[PDB]
Amino acid sequence: MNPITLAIIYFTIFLGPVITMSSTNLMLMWVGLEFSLLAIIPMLINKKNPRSTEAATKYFVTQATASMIILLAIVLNYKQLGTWMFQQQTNGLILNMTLMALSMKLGLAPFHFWLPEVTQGIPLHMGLILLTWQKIAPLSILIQIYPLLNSTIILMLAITSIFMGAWGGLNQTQMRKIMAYSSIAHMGWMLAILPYNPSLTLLNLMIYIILTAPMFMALMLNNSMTINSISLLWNKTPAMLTMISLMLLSLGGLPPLTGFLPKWIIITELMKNNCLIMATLMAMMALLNLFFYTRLIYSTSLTMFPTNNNSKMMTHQTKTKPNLMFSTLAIMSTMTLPLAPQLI
Amino acid sequence: YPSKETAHWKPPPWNDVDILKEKAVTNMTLNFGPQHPAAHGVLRLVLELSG
Amino acid sequence: MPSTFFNLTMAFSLSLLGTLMFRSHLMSTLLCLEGMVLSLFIMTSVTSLNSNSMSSMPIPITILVFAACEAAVGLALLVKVSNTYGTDYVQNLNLLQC
Amino acid sequence: VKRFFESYHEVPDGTQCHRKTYITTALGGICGIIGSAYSVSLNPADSTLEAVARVGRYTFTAAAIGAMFGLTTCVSAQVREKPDDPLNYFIGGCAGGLTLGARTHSYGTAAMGCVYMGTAAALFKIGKLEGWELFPTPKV
Amino acid sequence: MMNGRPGHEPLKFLPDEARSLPPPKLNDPRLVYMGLLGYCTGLMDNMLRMRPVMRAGLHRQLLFVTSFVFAGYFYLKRQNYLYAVKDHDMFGYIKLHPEDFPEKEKKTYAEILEPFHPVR
Amino acid sequence: LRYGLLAAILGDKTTKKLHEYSRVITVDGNICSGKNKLAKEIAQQLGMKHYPEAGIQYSSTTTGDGRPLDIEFSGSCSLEKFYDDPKSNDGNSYRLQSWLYASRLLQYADALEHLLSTGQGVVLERSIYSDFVFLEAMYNQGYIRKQCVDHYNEIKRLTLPEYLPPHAVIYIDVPVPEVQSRIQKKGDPHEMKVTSAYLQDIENAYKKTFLPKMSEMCEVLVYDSWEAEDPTKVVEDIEYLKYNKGPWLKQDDWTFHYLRMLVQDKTEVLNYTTIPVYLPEITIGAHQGSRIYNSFRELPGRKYAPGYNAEVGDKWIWLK
Amino acid sequence: LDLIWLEKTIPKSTSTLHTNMTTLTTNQKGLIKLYFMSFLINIILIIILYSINL
Amino acid sequence: PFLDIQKKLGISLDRHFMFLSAEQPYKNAARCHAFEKEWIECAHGIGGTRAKKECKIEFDDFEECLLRYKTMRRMHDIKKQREKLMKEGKYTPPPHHSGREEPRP
Amino acid sequence: MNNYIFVLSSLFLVGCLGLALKPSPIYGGLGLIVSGFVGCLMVLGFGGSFLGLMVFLIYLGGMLVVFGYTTAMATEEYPETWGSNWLILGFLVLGVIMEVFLICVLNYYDEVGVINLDGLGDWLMYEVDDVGVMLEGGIGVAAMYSCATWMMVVAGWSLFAGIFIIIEITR
Ligand SMILES: Nc1ncnc2c1ncn2[C@@H]1O[C@H](COP(=O)(O)OP(=O)(O)OP(=O)(O)O)[C@@H](O)[C@H]1O
Repeated sequence: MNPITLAIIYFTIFLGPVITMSSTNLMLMWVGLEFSLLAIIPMLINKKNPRSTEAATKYFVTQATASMIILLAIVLNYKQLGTWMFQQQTNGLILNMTLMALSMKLGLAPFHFWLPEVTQGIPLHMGLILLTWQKIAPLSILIQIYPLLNSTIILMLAITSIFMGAWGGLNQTQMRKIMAYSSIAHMGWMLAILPYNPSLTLLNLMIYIILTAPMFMALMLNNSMTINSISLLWNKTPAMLTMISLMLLSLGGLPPLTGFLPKWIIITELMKNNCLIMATLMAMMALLNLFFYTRLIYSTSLTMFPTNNNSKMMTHQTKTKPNLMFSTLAIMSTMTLPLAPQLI
Repeated sequence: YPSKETAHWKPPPWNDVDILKEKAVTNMTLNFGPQHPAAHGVLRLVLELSG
Repeated sequence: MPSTFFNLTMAFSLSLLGTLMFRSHLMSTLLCLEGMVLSLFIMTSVTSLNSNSMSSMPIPITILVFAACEAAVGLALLVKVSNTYGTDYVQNLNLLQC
Repeated sequence: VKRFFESYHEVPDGTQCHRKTYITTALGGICGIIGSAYSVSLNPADSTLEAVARVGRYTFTAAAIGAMFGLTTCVSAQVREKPDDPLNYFIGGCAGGLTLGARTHSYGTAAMGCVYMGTAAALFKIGKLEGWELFPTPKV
Repeated sequence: MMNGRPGHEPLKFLPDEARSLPPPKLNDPRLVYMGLLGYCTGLMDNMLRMRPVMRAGLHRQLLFVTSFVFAGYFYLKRQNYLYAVKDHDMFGYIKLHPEDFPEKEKKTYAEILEPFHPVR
Repeated sequence: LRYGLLAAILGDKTTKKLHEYSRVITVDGNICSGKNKLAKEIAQQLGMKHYPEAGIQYSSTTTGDGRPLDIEFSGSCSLEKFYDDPKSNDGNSYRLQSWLYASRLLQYADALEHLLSTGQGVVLERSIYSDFVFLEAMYNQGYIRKQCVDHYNEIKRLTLPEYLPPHAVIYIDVPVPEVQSRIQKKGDPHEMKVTSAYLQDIENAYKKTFLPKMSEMCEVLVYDSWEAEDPTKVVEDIEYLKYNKGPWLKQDDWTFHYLRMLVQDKTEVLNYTTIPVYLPEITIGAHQGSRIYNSFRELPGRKYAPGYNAEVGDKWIWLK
Repeated sequence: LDLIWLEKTIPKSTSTLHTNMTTLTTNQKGLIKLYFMSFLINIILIIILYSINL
Repeated sequence: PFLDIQKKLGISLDRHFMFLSAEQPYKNAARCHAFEKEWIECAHGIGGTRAKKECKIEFDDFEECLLRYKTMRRMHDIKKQREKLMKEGKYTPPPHHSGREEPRP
Repeated sequence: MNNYIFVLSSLFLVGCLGLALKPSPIYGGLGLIVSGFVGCLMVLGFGGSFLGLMVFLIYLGGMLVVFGYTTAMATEEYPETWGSNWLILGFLVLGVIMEVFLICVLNYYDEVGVINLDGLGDWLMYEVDDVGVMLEGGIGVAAMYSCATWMMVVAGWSLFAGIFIIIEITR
């Protein structure tokens, strides 16, 4: 690509969600979602291979139908009330159709079958964007209408996302799919609590971003896309094992790391409203979500694997890849539990 | 975990570039035939077209 | 008005059912998206003209704009699919599972 | 109709064995139809007849689960008169698991489903008895 | 949930109401913890780029520490203002609706009778 | 400053540097044909810089002290041992072959980095586009098994398309008895004990595979020994070439930018050589690999980045 | 008990259950047709749930 | 919204054509302007849960001005009864309903 | 001339149905053109001229490119029109039958509120301003240049960036 094209496309990606936030009109929110859709595709398809073409096609076709369903909901609301804002006393069918379309946009189960494929079929960057910057505005729509939502199917979609993300990421050798299933489970955790104190949704979102972005950078630093490729890290970049370990053990919520904070306070604010046993199920399947992280950091850190003879050139040569924000994002994660009242 | 269905799943490449069965360049074959006025009455002129 | 709005809603539902239920081809799916766009346009415009809300009349034009942009990029990806596989069919996009 | 499945609780266990029975059987058949839809859409068969056979197998299986569950529950409430006792639901869940192991020829699945369904059904009765609310409304 | 609070100015970091709150000490334990976070961040950035630790980037480490503390001070001032707003609204609400929070007074252990459960 | 999009916009483009002899040129042939003598004189006459052939010790010479390292750091292979024992169970053969492929890859990368940055043309010999010759020689004999050839061809499939071919190749041929005579007159006991079948397989692989498929993209200049001598004739033939029929015609400033950024990072270059295809002849095991890594980081000049080493003499390390 | 049955009941039953559900769950074929059919099933079930609950 | 930038800057990019009773191009009232105005002025200062029960009369009036169901049902009942009478031989319409009147102006 | 709008709506429904059955993009785009013409006609029936004419123009311009592409990419040796499949023909006929039957049903389950066949043509226009000027559509759409100058900016940027997006996808 050329600089003017990159400026245009990245500015459009920045303005998609930024339009979706600073917009009372739901039509302009839809416009922002379409901006994100339209501008992400040139970078999913920048390498021009069959995997990239398939990923971009699946993304486009899955997101356009959800956009059209959200537009159906908006048009029905305008017909009902003569207003471009979801008031109260709308129709539950409208609100549920909106919620299902947004679930298809995010990747929540049972609308999840497209995210691992697409994340596999693209570079390490544009998986980061796809999993972090594209989850925000769809979440903004829900955040703005959290009292209107059905507490039933919001939780069914959550629970299904947790179960399917854990059971998907359990058996994936490819890391681009493990991060996608992690995204699915974390979005389940968010959307479970979204009708209850929606600030915790944004908390879990920021935690998830601050974990995943360093992880995708770690995979970038040697173009790692497989367990057997991240296992050859004690020979190439052996100073990253510590942070990778602590961040994976944060993603799988464990106490002293800040990745247990979202699950903990989410279970708290659910137990305040008698969502006891659903919270128990989610907390218990988060362990199955943690199992493959444990296996992963075994494979790379604790039982260092066989290496190759050609990996010694890598030892001779030098690197410049860590961007000075890897350390910051990995250290604000894994170490910011005592600041939890300053987070909530 | 090899199921009965996933036994045939060969792993992917490393650069995310698959080796494909290269399709044939099956161009369109036209008869710029003798009846054609640009032809002088008696010219067949088979030709292959990519459009 | 209520009758034609019901019928437009059912038409959108049919186009949605279509674009969900795939066949071998893809451009048929894109055409179902175009039909959904058309039905939503008509519903919005009919509402604006019924309620005499001229301030909302800029909304269907924006719908058409962004929808034809969607069709444009879908058609670009269609070009790419053809260049790769040569046959436009959807059942060939089955190598990401591995 | 939601009233038809809420009528499971208008009279206690040990009463109206047939009503509860094919209520639960209809419920199991519904869930089996859902499972068949997901198993035919994803992972289809080599032919529509094979697909319909799959659907019937799943559906009548789940119907057998529900039938034996409801029968065993209202029986073990009729016998040993104790409707407010989740052990009846446990025994019924074990009968369900054993039927799952019959239709799917495996003793491991039989005992697995027995334990799991029994604990689940006992927890269900404890919820119905103590006032637990899955899918609660936001109150704080 | 307090975004609909009256007088809530939008996208305002520190309202003048927060200026009546006592600020941190600047010796606060979580602020020096953030300084420790910044120090460890500099050390990790050195370890990742194959540089000497505790010896290489003494301007980078100082910069990290300053950034962390200089952000944590104001973020903590904001969070204290927010918790104060919470408590203020809560006390005002119990003052407004006393009937829902009745002035309860409890009995002594002489008048009430809790059951005895022998261990044996 | 490090090069990037910012410097490109600021105006350190590539097409503003190429004039006429901004050309990659590779001199190929069999074991003893006069490629060093030819390439050095070509570089003298045209203004290019001669890159010698990329043996085992290239990553050692282009890094650090510029000295050779112990045989366990810059590989674990030996060419002498390959000659005096080629069918060893210890897979010295393919270890050597893959190490030399990687070294030729890094050679080509540094060559392009000099070309695309300075515009100066670059001379080479026996590049990555002709390193399979010795592999097919090994495989026609029993020196390696087929799985190693699959590994080699996979890594070539991953690495080769990302780089541009040479504008021209200069293949000088000698009959097999003549190269064997020049070897026996060269004075090396390890090269003397080589079969004529190895050299004939080399010649056949060259003339059958390397010449045509590179003639589809380059200007072949097949010469013989008595034309390998008199190198001024080769230079005079080079100067009056019409450098057509290549992918270099469809390269603008931004193709050059992304290639030059791919080449700026040597780990981005060598990533597809470190792949986890677990061959017994390439694997090293955790204990040996850790021992080697610690001994390597326990060397002078190593253990940290280049400028950050007070054990050498670097200074201002506490303000970098 | 120790080596076979307490291993069969508590840990290995869990392992078999979760890996079996993993297999029958994630063994998909990357076809948009099947995924979108499933999405249709989900839409249908949710509008049915709404129609019943109300 | 989520990021109330427009209030932070005072601008109104899109929050001046949210509802019907908002500044049509030439001052032509959208129908139910009065009802929507009344509902919006009753539901101000209040937020949501309380306006959903303290301004329900006005919302009902607006919902009946816009979707206009009770008038449909009323005229349907009238026409049904009229058809019944005319089929029973009881009712005949007057001159100014079969198309024979003295037009007013 | 009161069932005009119900006729047009039902024809739009049938067009979108035959569209959803997904024959070749030729006949599919023909259905699109028919349905867009019908949509233009009903929008006119509700008092809207410019919006309908623009629907027809834009969809014609799109379906032209769709023909061009489907002759290049989405073509078979046997394009499989509607009648080629007894199954698709049966689904089409069943859809029309279910249209008729469901409309007859909704004409019974409720007196009025969903579908009103006895009262039809009485509820189309809803408080016209019998004296008026500068009242048509076109004024509202021209408010994109005044009182709605955000829609114009955002759509213009959409198209501008779409150009670059298309160039890069096709590159
Ligand atoms: N890829 C390779 N595989 C196996 N052996 C190689 C490879 N590359 C070089 N060698 C060995 O290294 C030696 C290189 O000799 P080379 O052909 O470079 O001679 P030269 O330096 O060009 O001078 P002259 O051609 O005059 O001998 C040969 O003996 C050859 O066997």
